[PDB]
Amino acid sequence: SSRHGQKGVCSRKWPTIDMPFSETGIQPDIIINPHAFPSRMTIGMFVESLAGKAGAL
Amino acid sequence: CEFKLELAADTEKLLMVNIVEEICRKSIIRQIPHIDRCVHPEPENGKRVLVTEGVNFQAMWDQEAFIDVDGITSNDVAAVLKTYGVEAARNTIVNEINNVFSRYAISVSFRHLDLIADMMTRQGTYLAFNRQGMETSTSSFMKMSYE
Amino acid sequence: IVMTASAAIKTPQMTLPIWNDVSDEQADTFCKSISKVLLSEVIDKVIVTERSYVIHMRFFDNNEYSEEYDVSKEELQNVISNQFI
Amino acid sequence: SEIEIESVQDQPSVAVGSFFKGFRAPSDTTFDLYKKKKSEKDEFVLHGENERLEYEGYTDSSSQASNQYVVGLFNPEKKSIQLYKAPVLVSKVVSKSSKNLRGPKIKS
Amino acid sequence: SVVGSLIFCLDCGDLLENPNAVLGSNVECSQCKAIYPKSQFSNLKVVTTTADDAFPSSLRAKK
Amino acid sequence: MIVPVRCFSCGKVVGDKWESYLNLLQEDELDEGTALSRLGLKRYCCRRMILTHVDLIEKFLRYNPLEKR
Amino acid sequence: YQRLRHMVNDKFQVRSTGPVNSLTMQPVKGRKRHGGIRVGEMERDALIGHGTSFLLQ
Amino acid sequence: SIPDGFKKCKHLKNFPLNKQQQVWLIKFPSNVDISKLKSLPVTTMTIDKHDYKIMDDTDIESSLTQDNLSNMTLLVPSESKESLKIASTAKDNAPLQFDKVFSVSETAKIPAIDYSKVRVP
Amino acid sequence: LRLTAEGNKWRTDILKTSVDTGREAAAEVTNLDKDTPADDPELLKRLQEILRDNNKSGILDAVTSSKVNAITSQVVSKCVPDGTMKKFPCNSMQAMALSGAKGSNVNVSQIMCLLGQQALEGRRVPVMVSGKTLPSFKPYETDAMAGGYVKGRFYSGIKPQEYYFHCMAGREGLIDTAVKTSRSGYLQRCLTKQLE
Amino acid sequence: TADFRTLERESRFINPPKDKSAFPLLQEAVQPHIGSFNALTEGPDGGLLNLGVKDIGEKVIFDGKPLNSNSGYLGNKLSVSVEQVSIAKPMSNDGVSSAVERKVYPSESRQRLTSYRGKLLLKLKWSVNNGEENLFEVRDCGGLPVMLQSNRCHLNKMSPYELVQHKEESDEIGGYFIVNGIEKLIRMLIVQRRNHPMAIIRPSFANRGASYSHYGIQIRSVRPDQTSQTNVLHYLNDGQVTFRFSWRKNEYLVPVVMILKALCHTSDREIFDGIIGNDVKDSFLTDRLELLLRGFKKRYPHLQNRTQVLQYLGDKFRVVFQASPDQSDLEVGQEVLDRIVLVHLGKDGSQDKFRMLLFMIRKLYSLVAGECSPDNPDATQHQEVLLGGFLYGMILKEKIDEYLQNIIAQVRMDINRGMAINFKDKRYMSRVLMRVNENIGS
Amino acid sequence: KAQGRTSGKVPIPGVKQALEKKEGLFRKHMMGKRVNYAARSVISPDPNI
Amino acid sequence: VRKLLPESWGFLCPVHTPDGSPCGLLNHFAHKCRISTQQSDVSRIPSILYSLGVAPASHTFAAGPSLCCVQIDGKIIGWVSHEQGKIIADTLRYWKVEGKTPGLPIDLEIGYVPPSTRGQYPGLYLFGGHSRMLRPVRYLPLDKEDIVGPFEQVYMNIAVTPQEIQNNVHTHVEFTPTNILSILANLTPFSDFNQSPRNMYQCQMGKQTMGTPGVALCHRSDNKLYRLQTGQTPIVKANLYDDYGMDNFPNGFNAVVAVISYTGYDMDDAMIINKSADERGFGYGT
DNA sequence: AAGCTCAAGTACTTAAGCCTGGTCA
DNA sequence: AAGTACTTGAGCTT
RNA sequence: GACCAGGC
Ligand SMILES: [Zn+2]
Ligand SMILES: [Zn+2]
Repeated sequence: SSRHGQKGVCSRKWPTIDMPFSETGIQPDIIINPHAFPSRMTIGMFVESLAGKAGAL
Repeated sequence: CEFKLELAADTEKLLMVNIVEEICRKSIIRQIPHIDRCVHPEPENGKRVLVTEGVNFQAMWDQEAFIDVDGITSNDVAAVLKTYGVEAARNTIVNEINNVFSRYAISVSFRHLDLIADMMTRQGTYLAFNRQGMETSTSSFMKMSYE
Repeated sequence: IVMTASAAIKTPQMTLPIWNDVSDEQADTFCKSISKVLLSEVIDKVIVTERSYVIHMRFFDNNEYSEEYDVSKEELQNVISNQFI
Repeated sequence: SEIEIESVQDQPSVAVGSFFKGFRAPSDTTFDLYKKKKSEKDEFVLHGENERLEYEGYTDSSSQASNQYVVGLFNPEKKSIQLYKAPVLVSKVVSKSSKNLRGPKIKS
Repeated sequence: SVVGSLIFCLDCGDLLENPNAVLGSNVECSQCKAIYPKSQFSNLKVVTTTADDAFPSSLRAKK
Repeated sequence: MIVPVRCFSCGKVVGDKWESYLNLLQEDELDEGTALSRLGLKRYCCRRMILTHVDLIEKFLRYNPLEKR
Repeated sequence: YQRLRHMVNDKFQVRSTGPVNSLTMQPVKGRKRHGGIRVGEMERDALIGHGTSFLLQ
Repeated sequence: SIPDGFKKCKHLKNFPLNKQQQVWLIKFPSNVDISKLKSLPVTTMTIDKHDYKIMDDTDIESSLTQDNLSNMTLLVPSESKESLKIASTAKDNAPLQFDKVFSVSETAKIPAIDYSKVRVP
Repeated sequence: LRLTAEGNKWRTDILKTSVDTGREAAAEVTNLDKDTPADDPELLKRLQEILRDNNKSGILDAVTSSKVNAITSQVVSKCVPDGTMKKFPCNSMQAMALSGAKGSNVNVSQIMCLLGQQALEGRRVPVMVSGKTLPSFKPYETDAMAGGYVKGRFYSGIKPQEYYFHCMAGREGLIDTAVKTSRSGYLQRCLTKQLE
Repeated sequence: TADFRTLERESRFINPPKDKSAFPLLQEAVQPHIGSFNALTEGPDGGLLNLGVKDIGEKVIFDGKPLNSNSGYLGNKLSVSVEQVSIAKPMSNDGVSSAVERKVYPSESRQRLTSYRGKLLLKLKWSVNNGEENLFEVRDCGGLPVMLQSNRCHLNKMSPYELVQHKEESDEIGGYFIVNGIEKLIRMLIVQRRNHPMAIIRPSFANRGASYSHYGIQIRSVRPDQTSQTNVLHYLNDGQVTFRFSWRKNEYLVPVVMILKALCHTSDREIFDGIIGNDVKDSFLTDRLELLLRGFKKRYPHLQNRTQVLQYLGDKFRVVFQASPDQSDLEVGQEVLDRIVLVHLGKDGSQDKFRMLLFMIRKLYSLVAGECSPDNPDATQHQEVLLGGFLYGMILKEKIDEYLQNIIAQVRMDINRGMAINFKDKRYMSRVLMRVNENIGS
Repeated sequence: KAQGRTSGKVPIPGVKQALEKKEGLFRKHMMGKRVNYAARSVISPDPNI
Repeated sequence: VRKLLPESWGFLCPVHTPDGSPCGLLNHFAHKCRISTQQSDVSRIPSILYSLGVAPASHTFAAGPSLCCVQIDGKIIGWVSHEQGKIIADTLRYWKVEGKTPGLPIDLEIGYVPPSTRGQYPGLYLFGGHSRMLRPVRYLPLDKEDIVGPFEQVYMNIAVTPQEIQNNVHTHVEFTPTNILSILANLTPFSDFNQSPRNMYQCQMGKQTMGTPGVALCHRSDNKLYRLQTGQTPIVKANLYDDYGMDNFPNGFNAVVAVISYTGYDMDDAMIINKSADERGFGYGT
């Protein structure tokens, strides 16, 4: 679950090579489907994303 | 309007204006029995209608110089059974259960709402589905597990 | 409906169709009246003066509620004259 | 506007009693006043007596901690006033007739 | 002595009974045994006007 | 609890860079920005491991049943 | 992200065919003692509703 | 039944009674030395450079519109200066009623908000 | 989710017309001159006695709901889709709204435009006995914001009073979602037992 | 924008603080519980324990020794009463012999799977002939669970550096009880505002009688001992307003004009001064109040004095409270007005109670006339919180009561068996208490 | 139908409470039954099959 | 009784309650809300009340809602007029705050209720007892910390920010607007962007997490104890996350996360985990 | 005097399906 | 608490 | 079997 109230179940352990690999070489840890958001109306997760990246850099 | 009353010279102080407030509000000036109030609704869907709370048919039957007596419909199941009989009630139930699902935009095929309605009127009167109507069934083990 | 069998529902109604020729002003004409009417509707105030006591009732202007509730000075006297007391 | 103070009495002179509205006592009736010096506050007790009534009165312990009371005589053909200190006593009238009426210890 | 149909002895504080139920021309308290003449007064009119809580109306539903 | 030996996403070995990150924070009194970038942590992937880490093991070790008070 | 409880290892089970209730000779209530799952009032109408009965019985 | 510590007020001082004269009741704060004043208004007043407020509480002690609705009765020294009689003026023994009741009480002030220091962008 | 640099200007333009709204709903119910200013005392008395009834306040709230709901469909129809920065199909959120795959127009307009009126039992915010809808508002406030109307949006944030109002509308939902299921849950056991 | 604080952190982990905890706000959020439990034994006047157990007063039983005077003499008299209640910090001797005892730390009681308890001690005062001869003695009621981080626990005042030495959590906030190895704590309840007279409207006021309307006034009162008592005033349609209280899981009804004159000697002209005051003009008032006064006369034709009222109370109320056969009903009538009506004003509060109960009545007629709106009982405006410790202190006060009651019962059974009875023998007492079951702690 | 025993403690449910309440005996062990050959678990999406 | 009432602003947290059958019954105090366990000194209140002009209650008969009532803790001290009681309830308020008057602590509530039309019965109340709720504010005439109760709140004007204060209206202001929430409603990042039932669900989930139960774990005998192997201080942080010191108990782990529809197993509420994160220690537990 | 509809008043029952555990008498 | 169905009593009519 | 939890 996130801190924004998205409760979810691990579906499959996905091989490391099949994860879409970024321009920079970073496979994601966790993929989450966009269609969950517009019903649940959570923009704090979209914003916590940016605030997380700009913090880690 | 002004008038006077008198009572025994030896009496208590018993509260009056409360008594007046009590009798004024049961003071039935003119009451065509069970009728309450009138409201003129909107000329919906090309149909032109009046609606009044309370149910009295024998009163509404004398107005036909004004309102038509053939198209008078009710929201009550029983009072339509007292006058028009089991058939107009069986036809009413469907139109009551319909209008509940018509406002929710949902839809329920009338083949179901006919089976319920015909299953209530099988005795000629209006039976619930609760304990009181199931009383007349033949088999015990159906009733014996219910309540 | 289903669960009850109830002979007295919470809020019953009837539905009244009307003729075409009857106007929209005649709509407000016919059924506004023929409603349940309490004498408490026309009473502005009551005075109780004390061994005996006196009753005063100051109504509204006759012309006012004659047009609205459609009651006239005649019946209004008769109903008070009998069942009230 | 302006009012001059002729005299101010510091000693027991008059007293004030609150009984109830329209209160009076028979012509003869006479009231004995009593005084105790508790701290720098003055407490008062009132006791009156006539043929068939008693009268008692006390100064309110709580108000006298923050209220001081003074009776004034006013001369409007002058800008003058005469102040006398007075206690205000909370007082009752007791009927000698029914004071000692009493039922049995228990109606067992 | 008289307040709003309440009448109390000037000595004791008990509640005086019906002046008309007392036979003698003097009402006497059950406590202080003080004496009052019977009639200084007719029973007072008890002016009474009550609230607007109850009733509906045309005008108060407007004004 | 203790420093992870490999960054999860990248796979680089970040496990030996915690101590030296503390030393760099301490002696030269730099900030967190230049300290992480001096060790050769480039991606925002491998930086979050050292940047945000917590050593809770330091609190566990305080309770030792195997020595006197 | 936060990990929660309710790991699937806690929740699942199979058959009743361990011990049985003494009164009615039926599957015992279960999990920790390895009992069964309950057919129910409304579940009983899903059987009849299709017309299927040999599968009800 | 005299209580502990009270002694009967022996020698009662004098009380000169009687557009005629009026009798007033006045409340002062207990901490105020009344024995040294001069002024008095008929609003606001100051006593010993500290400021108070005078209120006409007559309608609380009595009725302004109707007679004989007075809470208080005045008791003056009798013809012996060793006791008190109900003060009267009416040649009817009708008890004196206070012509006026005044309450001298303290007043308070407040300080204005500094919106420059406090309402910040 | 972003509006253009132009569209936001419109949004702020059509919302500013709702600053003075509530008073015009205060005049038509209380039967005054349309121009009676907000703090006028005799206005305040009529706003005062009207409150102690349940029915009368139930009328006033249904009177203001019309206007504050009108402002909403005045803003949204003018802004979105033509105020979006990325146009469909290039915009995914609308591709989720339009295609009916998940969500619907309302859920997108709450992100991109505004929240609109809050509704509890068809009425506005429950009023404390003192005429304050919340400790931070002047007693007997004619304003539209004092009925829970929220001009904010989940994208740019919502002010404290707004959030504390939206919490109520959130709780009522959960409560009623609890009370629904049991009710019809019992009824259906009567029918299927007799019609079995 | 805050920071991570990587250095200052490891500074804290490595060397824990030796002075005071570094997180003041974490220790101030638990203050509700520690404040309540500390409030028992602390406070200038002795807390809730020493004041509460004083409220019970005395329990009286009679021997029946004839003295050889039909004789109204009941025999030498026994007054059992407690005096103070003390709680000793957790202590454990090793087995028997009462060797110098050592402290017990919590980490020992979590592992051993038993409770963490400090001892309870009573000073029990045993008197004869109403103070001629008496016996002071001390007893043991057993172990009493004790909150952590409070004044009766040893961990109070240790610095975080020494919370480690004794094997605890560095910041550990305690604030709970250890029962048989589980950690149990009391949770806070919301009761009515203490010492305020809410105006109520509830439908259940209607079914309690024929003429009861749904108006009412409810007051919940509380003593210095934190025990509570509930007092209600119902308004009947015919003008009678009744007083109601609840005692020992029973409910009773008393006319209010009775209690008004019961409190302080008074006459009705003063009551009418108290309720209506300067409002005599209004007709809605004098009428209701006259039908209120007239009702007390001619209902009970003879009561001319406060005392004659008190004794009438004592006749009916002598049975319930289980007063001793020596007390004249005149006295028991005075037990009531201390133990029920408006208890928060004390036993000298007669003169103030007489004002409070009038003010209620005025506020009740003002509720009938519609001039004031009924208080909303659902709102937080009218509510307070009932802390854990202040619940934990009421119950002990009730159990000491049931204890004294139990002793009194034991002596009474010792009588009707007919054994020789001597109340000047202390050894008789030490014989008596053992037969009674004394464990309060368990 | 039984007079009180110590006014509390709950009664020992009688044979008429075996088949006359909430679940009773007719709707617990008959209208539904715990069954052999059944499993239960969490579900997860599989698009393939 | 399950509605959220506005009279609870600042005491009971609006957001945080567990749903299900308990929903609305359980509540949590705003993290600044304090509960007073001491009996304050009421001794010198009556004298001051007398020197403010309160007539003695022992005498001077009077009654009726037409005039003010001044009380203490269930004793009637005196009667004074309404606009007198406003001068009092304002003055006594100030002498409480500045602190130059002895025997009048700041914990005391001043509850003045003005007479109105068919509102609550008026009066002026003083509550010094045990077990009352109290929350701090910032008193505007001066600038200082003050204490407001639930009963004196409804009638007084509390501004949220210094930017919104109206002239000649507000007598008080909050320290910070976050004083109205609970502890775990602060630990949500950007709780004002999310929809409210989502904030509530979060408040509940965060209490079911597999966390660090304690550092004592080897000395503790508890029946079932969950613990997480590796925590991290979150990057997006609330300042209150430092004061209460949650960093002694790391609750979770950061992740590099992409919002995309790619796999096809991740739809609706499902999610996907990189297989080489787990095997390298991501999400392990004991 | 007597009958029988009249009326209010006195007893009696049900209130969604699951699964997990948790301590305890 | 909401609600129904069942049941006892005194007025009123032949 | 009775009380608090917890899940849809
Ligand atoms: Zn008399
Ligand atoms: Zn990496």
